[PDB]
Amino acid sequence: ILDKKFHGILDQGEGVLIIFDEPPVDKTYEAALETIQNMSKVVDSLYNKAKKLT
Amino acid sequence: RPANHRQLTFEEIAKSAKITVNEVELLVMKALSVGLVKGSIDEVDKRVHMTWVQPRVLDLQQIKGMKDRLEFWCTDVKSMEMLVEHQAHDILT
Amino acid sequence: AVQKVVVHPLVLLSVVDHFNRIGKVGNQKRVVGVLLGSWQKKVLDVSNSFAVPFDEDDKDDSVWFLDHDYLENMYGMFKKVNARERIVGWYHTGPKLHKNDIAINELMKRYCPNSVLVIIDVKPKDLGLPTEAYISVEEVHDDGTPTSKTFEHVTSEIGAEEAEEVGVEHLLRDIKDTTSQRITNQVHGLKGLNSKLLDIRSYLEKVATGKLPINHQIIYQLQDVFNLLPLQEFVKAFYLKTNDQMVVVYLASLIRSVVALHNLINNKIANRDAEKKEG
Amino acid sequence: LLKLFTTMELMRWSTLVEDYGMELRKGSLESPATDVFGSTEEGEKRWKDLKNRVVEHNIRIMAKYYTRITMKRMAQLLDLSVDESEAFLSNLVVNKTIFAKVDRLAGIINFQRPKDPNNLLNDWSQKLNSLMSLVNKTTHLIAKEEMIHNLQ
Repeated sequence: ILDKKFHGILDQGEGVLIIFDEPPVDKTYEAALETIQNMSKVVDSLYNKAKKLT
Repeated sequence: RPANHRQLTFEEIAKSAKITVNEVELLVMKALSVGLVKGSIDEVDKRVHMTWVQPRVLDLQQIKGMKDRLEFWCTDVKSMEMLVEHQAHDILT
Repeated sequence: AVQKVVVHPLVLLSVVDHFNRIGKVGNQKRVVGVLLGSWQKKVLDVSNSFAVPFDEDDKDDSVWFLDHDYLENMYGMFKKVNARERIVGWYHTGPKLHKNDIAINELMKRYCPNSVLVIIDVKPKDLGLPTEAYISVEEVHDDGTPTSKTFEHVTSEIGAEEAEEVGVEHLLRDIKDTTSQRITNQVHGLKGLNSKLLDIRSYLEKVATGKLPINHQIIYQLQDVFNLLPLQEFVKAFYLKTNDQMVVVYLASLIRSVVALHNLINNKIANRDAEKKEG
Repeated sequence: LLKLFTTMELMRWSTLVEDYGMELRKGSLESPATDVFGSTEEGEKRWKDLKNRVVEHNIRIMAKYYTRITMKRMAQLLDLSVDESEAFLSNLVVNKTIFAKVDRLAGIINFQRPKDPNNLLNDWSQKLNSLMSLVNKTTHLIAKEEMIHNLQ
């Protein structure tokens, strides 16, 4: 499981393992990371602003 | 019954349908072969679930008193159309 | 059997001008003429047709006048012009019907194996779509009497086979590419609602003075497709929609915050530029 | 057996054993029986693979009411025992030509379809196509109501 060879939950308190994995979310990953980059770009533009101001 | 609890228990079936618990499954798999009702019958609670059915032939008293669904639909989807449009009224624009 | 034909508004304008004709020549009321078409498939095209000089006596609607020199003869002159849009059917104005439509269409059935009559609209006031087509039908009854031929609603829609809006578009001078949703919403709502009002009044008539078609053949299965959701307890659909609106508000939030930042940055840039670098 | 080609005829296996053991009791054409159940190392093996037939084709046919079904009542509605059903689950599930999901955490699990892990797609299909059927309702409502109103 630690190396993605297996994806799910085992058990000893119940001795019953259960498998599960549904990672892919292009919405969240994609959009959120793009927004992170947008934040970096705005940080960049902040200095253009502070310059043209004074 | 128009109402919900469409995950009906087998109890009315086995009481009024003169059938047993071991034969409600055949009672609705033979109806799957018939093809007028195709329920997703529960079998952890043994509940005979109601899906879409072939309804009746005539209910002339309910052809008259379907107003509580038809005029219900008409004036209430009309009123809520007026309410959606009335909350988005002055973006008529 | 036809699901749609090309309802080309050129034949619409022909119909309209000949309705102006029947109105201005005198008092012949019901506009009736011959519909021409080319059967490509179940789908068809209606771009060319014509009105036939015909009269209907007040009583005995089975009164009609279809000159062979104004139809069969014209067909040959039109055959050298374009054989495609063959004799395909006819039409009548007047909202509901008269008694002759069936006999007329069956007389012309010899010309077109699937001949059509169309209740044509002379005054566009509808909620939706104008004139529709009705082909020969054999639909008698469970009784199955001698086959009635009251031509059923043979659905179709306004086919614009070609653009040709070089002038047509040049006529509108009113609209844009509506980037309108509210228009659609009010129309859809009020149309469903008035339709349902027609329904409830028709059924109150059925209970009161309606005929045996009170629940004729589908009105009960009409209520069954209503019985699609017969509060409907959409609780499964309730938490379904809960996750759906998780998605919806994720869209709204992320995208519109992007929009915020977007206008913010450069609009403020230009703002401050023209603001302080001007003085 | 030709009727068995629908609904699987989830029949008491001994009844079919009668229907196809009296073939050997034919005061008529019986060479069918000997070709089928006059054999031992394969004819009785034919009975065994017939058990295979009944169980696996019942798994096929009963795929509708699932997502709730118990290991015990499985056998109850299987015409075969529970640990018989255990071995049947085992073979059909390592064969896994279908994708079910099961666990003895409860034993109430089923020869399922993908168990509906899907997003709005379900809602999408439902809402869209249903609403479409409803516009179709309207568009023929006008028509057929007019038709029944023709005489009037």
